[PDB]
Amino acid sequence: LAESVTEVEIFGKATSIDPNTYITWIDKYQAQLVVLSAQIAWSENVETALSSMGGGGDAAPLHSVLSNVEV
Repeated sequence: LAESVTEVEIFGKATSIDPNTYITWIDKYQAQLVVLSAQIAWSENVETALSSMGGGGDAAPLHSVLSNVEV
């Protein structure tokens, strides 16, 4: 889990994910592990976006998280 989250944190904080590296990462770790890593990365990204959105809707990175999820 530690190694997989270390990889998916790199994956999430990027755009236009390369299919080859994503497929290799999926193959590397178990299904339970890959799902848990995805959930952990999403939770941390949403938490840091909310923390950075303390002032309000100004400079909202939640749209960036949604775009990452869409990609």
